[PDB]
Amino acid sequence: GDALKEHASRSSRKICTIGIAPWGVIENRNDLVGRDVVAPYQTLLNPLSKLNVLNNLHSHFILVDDGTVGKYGAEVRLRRELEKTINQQRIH
Amino acid sequence: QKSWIESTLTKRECVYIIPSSKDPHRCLPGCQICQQLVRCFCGRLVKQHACFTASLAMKYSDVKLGEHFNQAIEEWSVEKHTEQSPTDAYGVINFQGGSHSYRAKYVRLSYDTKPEIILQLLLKEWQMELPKLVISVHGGMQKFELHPRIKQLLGKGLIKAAVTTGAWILTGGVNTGVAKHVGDALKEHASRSSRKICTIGIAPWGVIENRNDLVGRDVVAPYQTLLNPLSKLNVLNNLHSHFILVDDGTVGKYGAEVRLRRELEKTINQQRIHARIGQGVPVVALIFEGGPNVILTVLEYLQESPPVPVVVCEGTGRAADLLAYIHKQTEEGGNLPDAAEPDIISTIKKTFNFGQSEAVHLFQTMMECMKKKELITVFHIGSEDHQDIDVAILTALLKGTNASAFDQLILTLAWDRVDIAKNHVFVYGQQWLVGSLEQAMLDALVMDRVSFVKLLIENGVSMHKFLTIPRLEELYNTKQGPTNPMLFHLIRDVKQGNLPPGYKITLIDIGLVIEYLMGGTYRCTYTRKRFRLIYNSLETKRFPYPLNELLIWACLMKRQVMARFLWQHGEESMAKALVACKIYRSMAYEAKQSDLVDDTSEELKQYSNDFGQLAVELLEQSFRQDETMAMKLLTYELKNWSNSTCLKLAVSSRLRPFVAHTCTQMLLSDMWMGRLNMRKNSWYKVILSILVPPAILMLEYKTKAEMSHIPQSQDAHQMTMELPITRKFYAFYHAPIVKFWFNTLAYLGFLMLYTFVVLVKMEQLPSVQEWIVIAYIFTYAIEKVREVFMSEAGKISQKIKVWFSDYFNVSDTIAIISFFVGFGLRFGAKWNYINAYDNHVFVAGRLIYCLNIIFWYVRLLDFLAVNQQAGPYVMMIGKMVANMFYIVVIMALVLLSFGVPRKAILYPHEEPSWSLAKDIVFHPYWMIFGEVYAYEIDVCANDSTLPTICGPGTWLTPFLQAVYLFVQYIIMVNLLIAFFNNVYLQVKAISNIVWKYQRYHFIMAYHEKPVLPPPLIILSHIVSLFCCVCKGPKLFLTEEDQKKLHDFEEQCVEMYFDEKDDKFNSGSEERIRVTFERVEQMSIQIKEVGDRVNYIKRSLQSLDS
Ligand SMILES: CCCCCCCC/C=C/CCCCCCCC(=O)O[C@@H](COC(=O)CCCCCCCCCCCCCCC)COP(=O)([O-])OCC[N+](C)(C)C
Ligand SMILES: CCCCCCCC/C=C/CCCCCCCC(=O)O[C@@H](COC(=O)CCCCCCCCCCCCCCC)COP(=O)([O-])OCC[N+](C)(C)C
Ligand SMILES: CCCCCCCC/C=C/CCCCCCCC(=O)O[C@@H](COC(=O)CCCCCCCCCCCCCCC)COP(=O)([O-])OCC[N+](C)(C)C
Ligand SMILES: CCCCCCCC/C=C/CCCCCCCC(=O)O[C@@H](COC(=O)CCCCCCCCCCCCCCC)COP(=O)([O-])OCC[N+](C)(C)C
Ligand SMILES: CCCCCCCC/C=C\CCCCCCCC(=O)O[C@@H](COC(=O)CCCCCCCCCCCCCCC)COP(=O)([O-])OCC[N+](C)(C)C
Ligand SMILES: CCCCCCCC/C=C\CCCCCCCC(=O)O[C@@H](COC(=O)CCCCCCCCCCCCCCC)COP(=O)([O-])OCC[N+](C)(C)C
Ligand SMILES: CCCCCCCC/C=C\CCCCCCCC(=O)O[C@@H](COC(=O)CCCCCCCCCCCCCCC)COP(=O)([O-])OCC[N+](C)(C)C
Ligand SMILES: CCCCCCCC/C=C\CCCCCCCC(=O)O[C@@H](COC(=O)CCCCCCCCCCCCCCC)COP(=O)([O-])OCC[N+](C)(C)C
Ligand SMILES: CCCCCCCC/C=C\CCCCCCCC(=O)O[C@@H](COC(=O)CCCCCCCCCCCCCCC)COP(=O)([O-])OCC[N+](C)(C)C
Ligand SMILES: CCCCCCCC/C=C\CCCCCCCC(=O)O[C@@H](COC(=O)CCCCCCCCCCCCCCC)COP(=O)([O-])OCC[N+](C)(C)C
Ligand SMILES: C[C@@H]1CC[C@@]2(OC1)O[C@H]1C[C@H]3[C@@H]4CC=C5C[C@@H](OCCC(CO)CO)CC[C@]5(C)[C@H]4CC[C@]3(C)[C@H]1[C@@H]2C
Ligand SMILES: CC(C)CCC[C@@H](C)[C@H]1CC[C@H]2[C@@H]3CC=C4C[C@@H](O)CC[C@]4(C)[C@H]3CC[C@]12C
Ligand SMILES: [Ca+2]
Repeated sequence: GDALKEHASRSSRKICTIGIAPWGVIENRNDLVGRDVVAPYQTLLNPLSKLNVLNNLHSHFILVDDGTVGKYGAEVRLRRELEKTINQQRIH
Repeated sequence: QKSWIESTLTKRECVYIIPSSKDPHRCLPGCQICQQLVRCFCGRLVKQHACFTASLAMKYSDVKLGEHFNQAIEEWSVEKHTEQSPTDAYGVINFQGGSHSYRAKYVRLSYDTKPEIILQLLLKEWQMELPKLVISVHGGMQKFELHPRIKQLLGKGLIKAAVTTGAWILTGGVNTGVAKHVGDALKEHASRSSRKICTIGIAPWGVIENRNDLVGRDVVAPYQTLLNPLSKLNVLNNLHSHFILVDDGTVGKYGAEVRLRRELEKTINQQRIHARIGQGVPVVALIFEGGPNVILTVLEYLQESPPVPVVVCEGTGRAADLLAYIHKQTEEGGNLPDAAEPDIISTIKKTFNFGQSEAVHLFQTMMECMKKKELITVFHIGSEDHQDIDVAILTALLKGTNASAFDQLILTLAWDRVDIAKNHVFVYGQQWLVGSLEQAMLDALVMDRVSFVKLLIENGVSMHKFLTIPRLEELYNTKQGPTNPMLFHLIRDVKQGNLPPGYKITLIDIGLVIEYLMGGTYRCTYTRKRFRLIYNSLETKRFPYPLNELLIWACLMKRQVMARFLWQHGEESMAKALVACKIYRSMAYEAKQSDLVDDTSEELKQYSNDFGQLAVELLEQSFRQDETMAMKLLTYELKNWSNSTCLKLAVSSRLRPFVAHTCTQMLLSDMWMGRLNMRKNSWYKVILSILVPPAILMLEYKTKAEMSHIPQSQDAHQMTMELPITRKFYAFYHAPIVKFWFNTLAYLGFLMLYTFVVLVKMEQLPSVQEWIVIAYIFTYAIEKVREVFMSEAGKISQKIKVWFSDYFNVSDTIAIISFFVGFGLRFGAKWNYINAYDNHVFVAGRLIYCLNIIFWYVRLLDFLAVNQQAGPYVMMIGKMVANMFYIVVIMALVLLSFGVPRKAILYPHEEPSWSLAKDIVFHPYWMIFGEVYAYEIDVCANDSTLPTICGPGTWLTPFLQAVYLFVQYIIMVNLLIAFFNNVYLQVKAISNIVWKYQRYHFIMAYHEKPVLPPPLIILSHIVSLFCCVCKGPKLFLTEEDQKKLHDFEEQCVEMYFDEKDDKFNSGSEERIRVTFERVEQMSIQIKEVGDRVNYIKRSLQSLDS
């Protein structure tokens, strides 16, 4: 993200950054809920928390869910899927 | 006394005289050389006192008969034995240097002065602003010269941390060592910080040269820079701007002001740095190349309420370098390794020979110091160690108080030092409280600190959660920053004139101002019902678009730099730029329409014309990207701006470069067409289809998808859902192009008839032509009445004043009023039946017709001004008539300078007659147009046609007329040619823009007009009154097209700011100047790597050993 911010506005609408995050370690988790919304979000890192906030410059998010907070190991397989399904498409 | 000083401050006079060592120097007679020598325990000899207790006492012996019992010799304490008396030295010294008469303010006070009194003198009398920092420099004296680089760095850094933090560099004053280096540092970086750094040297009245000269109550007292060839005494230094000349005794005794400096290092600490900030004014200590008693003074600081920290400058000298090494080689906060006393005390020994008796006594003054390392700072010169002392000094007061970062931040906010906040306060690991950055934001917005508002947003402050009602009320009700003093004159003019003394402004009162400055039908978010309820009751108190409420705030408070910040933030950029242009333009008009010392209108109109240009430059950016969506950007309803329109806001501010922009002119071209494609149709076929109705159904219309960027009427948009026959006629007759040509043919047919009625015999009753002609003008007038009612702002007087500002609409009222006078006299008149024109009511009626028709030919220039080529010539004619006025007044004077002598010389025998006002003006005017009256010149000639006018003096007139025409034709007509040639291009450029601008009001007037021209219009009028007692254009987007448009807006603002920097950065002026600055930095480094390698080649023969 910081790398994007240091070289943004020349590659802005050219680089698509998909973070595949779990629905576990995710802050303002209840806020992201809401079907088809312009849902809000913050950048004030929760003074006490071990939890993690989504990052500023990522343009897309795959918020996998199996359980709850913690359990930051259920999206690893899905990332692998998208690392495969793109491989089967012809580049041109 | 006419000086606050004299009533308040004093001096010290050693009233009481005491022996010296008691040895009369030599020379046997002792009684009188006792007078010659004996330095009082004061320190000045008996006769230097001149005191009144001691003036008429030397006659006997002096004070104190005889030996006075050795005990009582040890009793002179100035308190009992030295008197406080009115000042005698306060004024302005003057230094003799190159082009700088450097001034100061000496005071000469007693050391007993209350510390309150001092700060008062400094602030009110010397009119100094309370500092944001105090850099008290403590070092050693006569420290010859620092190394060249280390003088450069301590000379740039002290100046940079004092010019940016408005600081008071407290000094010693003596031109030796510290004050000597401070002063030279000032001189090497003066004239950028000249009237910003206030340097107060607190010097004693002891070691001071030309001491007797500084005496003199309220003087411009002189002073020198020629260092007394023999003297150990010290001279005040050139660049110190103020002086506190403490006095207790005499020369020597350079230790009685040390306590007073400490007072001023305290009294400033108890003042609040800013009206909004609770922190006290900081105080720092700067040690460079000190002394033996420095490390003592250092100790005192770090043991007080609160610990004044210390910034030491190693690499300069002895005490600093000593203090450098010792605290550097210290434990984390404590003792040392296996006893380091052997080297330390040896190190202390060489600077100062002490020798284990008190070289240990230093180790105690040298232990509690290094034990307080957290409060001590050191600038390691030559190691990029915080980038001259400006970082280090300012940093010293943030790291060394174990303070909250709230207070550490706010100090940077009062200092206006964003880099020190972003590099030392917003550093990783920092942990903030719930709403502490908010309180910093509120202070930054009020204090107009844009660069911290940027930072606090960039870190995490959301202006959605931040900005609330009771807060945004405060922001209007502040006096702690740059203010618009007219915002009260406006809030007065809307609230009936009554402002109580308190009157805390309300947002509802601001809404009333924004309605008044934006004019027309504007309804702000604050004046609505839904806000007047939530407001008086007091997420809901949080505004949905906060950066649109603050853009207005920054503008109403005349804060452009904050306005030009908050505008880039948020959405609806082009809209906000045209609002602001309108707010500043109305703020400017109400500033000129008012009485005030600072007009503040050339400031506001420039502010208006700055945002007006932002809108044009974003329109040109959107137009170069997509033309169809850019036209949609001109006509979408805004919904946060009173359902208004970016074009409507530009027309509201007469922002001609936006309406004359090719995008609007092309949308205007497409609204003129209507549903008709005039790219695959011709004007022949539009006229033909008006006269041949069924030819409407053989011409090319436009699809619904070629009409999406075009604002439409509802009924027009309801016939884009289906083209059938009756729909195809509704598309023709309601096009503004068709309403035009359908009115021109009626108007041209109207003049053809009214020309006929006026050239042909006019009988008793009006002919069928003249009835058709009256009907037109009658109904044409009903239309103009309807235009005025159905116009704009509901105030009847406003609609009036707008419509009577156009040239031809004034002509229309004279033309309509004059016609019905003439018809009243024509039709209302008793026909004579012998011969017409024996009735003068009838004649007067006709002659009004014959003159009224001139209005109606000239009105064809309004129809011809619809062409892109013709219309700018029509507007041009009038701009030139106004500009040629004064040339034509001179031509009218040369006329009368000739006609009056001529008529007088040629007609001497005339009684007073109105024919004398014609004959002085008639022939001389027709001469301007080539009629020479050849056979009336020289009336005594044989070919003369005025042979009876020959008489005395008439031979003068041909000479007079020769001069006359030379002036009029050879000078004045050709001066007027020359006028036009040299004003053509700029009136033609203005007239093209005024033409393009008025093409809005014209095209948009032909959407509202009925379909039928002014004879048959009455049907359309009646039908519109039927459906009034029985029952403009808008841009309709579906919700996905609004999405695609807000994207296009955002994407084009990004490309605008991106391409603005990419051009600035890619310019030779920018590439030469950054190249310039890099070659500087390199050259410095090349003569340092060049130095290191010179310290390597020495290490070829040393390693050889
Ligand atoms: C943007 C839109 C703006 C609108 C602006 C509109 C402004 C309109 C402005 C209007 C101003 C009108 C001024 C008219 C002047 C009349 C004077 C006159 O002729 O007097 C003569 C006729 O006197 C009569 O009494 C005649 C009566 C029969 C004829 C009817 C008059 C029609 C008036 C027209 C109505 C116009 C309808 C207006 C419709 C709009 C008197 O002369 P006399 O008879 O020889 O001598 C009498 C003396 N004796 C008795 C001793 C013999
Ligand atoms: C619709 C009817 C059109 C017919 C044309 C009528 C004239 C059209 C007029 C257009 C614009 C010019 C200014 C307005 C004129 C009015 C008086 C005036 O301003 O006086 C000026 C002083 O002038 C004098 O004191 C001398 C006037 C003597 C009058 C002699 C008339 C002789 C013939 C000549 C007439 C024959 C016609 C000449 C046409 C070329 C004061 O002006 P100002 O304070 O310096 O202000 C200038 C503008 N400013 C405010 C931006 C600075
Ligand atoms: C923005 C523009 C505004 C205008 C500004 C300029 C002011 C214009 C004003 C000018 C002054 C005019 C004064 C007229 C005097 C009275 C005339 C009269 O009563 O009857 C005369 C009217 O009939 C005519 O034929 C003469 C009308 C004058 C025409 C003007 C032509 C010169 C242009 C002028 C322009 C240059 C001006 C230079 C500067 C001064 C007829 O003849 P008489 O003998 O007088 O009387 C009848 C007797 N008889 C039957 C025996 C014949
Ligand atoms: C380039 C060519 C020129 C050569 C140079 C030499 C110059 C030659 C001049 C010579 C002067 C003599 C001429 C007049 C002859 C005698 C008297 C006479 O007949 O008078 C006549 C008029 O004329 C006068 O009454 C006087 C005219 C004087 C003006 C001459 C112009 C001065 C030079 C230039 C001035 C420019 C400015 C100067 C500054 C630069 C009488 O005739 P009338 O008028 O028909 O009236 C008679 C009928 N009545 C009795 C009913 C009235
Ligand atoms: C308000 C909206 C108006 C719109 C128009 C609609 C209304 C127009 C419709 C009808 C109005 C006309 C009614 C005519 C009644 C008869 C008159 C009569 O007796 O004889 C006259 C006939 O008529 C003409 O010659 C026409 C007179 C007007 C001239 C202009 C016509 C064109 C303008 C309008 C149309 C063009 C469209 C313009 C578009 C480009 C003259 O007769 P004569 O033979 O010359 O006399 C012999 C002379 N002698 C005695 C010396 C021998
Ligand atoms: C102070 C006077 C009254 C106030 C007038 C103020 C102006 C008001 C405005 C308009 C006036 C209304 C129209 C004309 C009226 C004609 C009257 C007339 O006498 O006509 C005569 C002929 O002439 C006509 O019939 C002319 C018909 C054409 C009129 C043009 C509009 C038609 C378009 C349609 C669209 C809408 C048109 C309407 C829009 C307003 C017939 O009358 P008569 O008696 O048989 O003969 C004459 C007299 N005589 C007997 C002595 C020989
Ligand atoms: C709101 C706008 C302003 C309106 C102003 C008011 C307008 C109305 C004004 C006036 C009302 C009309 C007066 C009636 C006539 C009375 C005399 C009479 O009976 O007839 C006599 C008329 O003698 C004349 O001198 C007539 C002159 C009329 C023209 C003057 C008005 C010009 C208006 C300026 C233009 C303004 C245009 C609009 C500008 C925007 C003679 O005729 P007689 O009697 O049949 O017979 C002979 C008898 N006798 C020889 C013994 C005498
Ligand atoms: C029954 C009746 C039968 C039919 C009647 C027929 C009647 C004929 C009627 C009119 C004649 C003109 C026809 C040409 C039109 C060309 C096209 C056009 O629109 O051009 C322009 C004219 O725009 C106007 O508004 C012109 C108005 C003309 C009226 C003034 C008359 C002058 C008289 C004074 C002279 C005195 C002498 C008068 C004689 C005594 C506008 O176009 P534009 O804005 O440039 O838009 C195109 C831009 N583009 C090129 C980029 C795409
Ligand atoms: C009988 C029939 C004759 C022929 C009919 C001809 C019909 C007419 C033909 C063409 C008309 C031209 C169209 C005008 C276009 C709009 C201009 C406008 O609004 O105002 C313009 C000014 O004001 C004027 O220009 C006033 C109108 C000028 C007409 C000239 C009359 C001169 C005659 C009188 C002398 C006669 C001497 C003799 C006296 C007896 C705009 O000016 P500006 O610069 O934008 O702003 C002004 C402010 N400033 C001063 C600060 C700059
Ligand atoms: C340009 C530089 C200077 C040079 C000027 C040269 C000077 C010129 C030379 C000489 C002076 C003019 C007189 C010479 C002609 C006399 C002949 C004569 O009788 O003429 C006439 C009278 O005329 C007079 O009586 C005119 C008297 C002097 C006029 C005022 C000076 C003019 C000079 C202005 C200078 C402007 C300077 C402006 C400065 C920039 C005709 O008289 P009459 O009809 O025969 O008499 C019988 C009549 N009765 C029958 C009714 C009884
Ligand atoms: C600064 C400029 C200097 C030049 C000038 O403008 C101002 O000064 C003005 C003064 C005007 C005269 C004033 C008085 C009258 C009397 C009147 O007597 C009617 C008698 C009878 C009719 O037979 C009544 O029944 C006739 C007209 C006349 C001579 C004026 C003429 C024009 C003059 C000279 C004007 C000229 C243009
Ligand atoms: C001194 C008076 C009584 C005699 C008549 C004056 C003359 C000069 C008047 C009579 C009617 C006048 C015209 C009437 C109508 C118009 C149309 C207008 O848009 C410009 C001025 C203009 C073109 C006028 C110019 C001056 C005019 C021609
Ligand atoms: Ca000619």
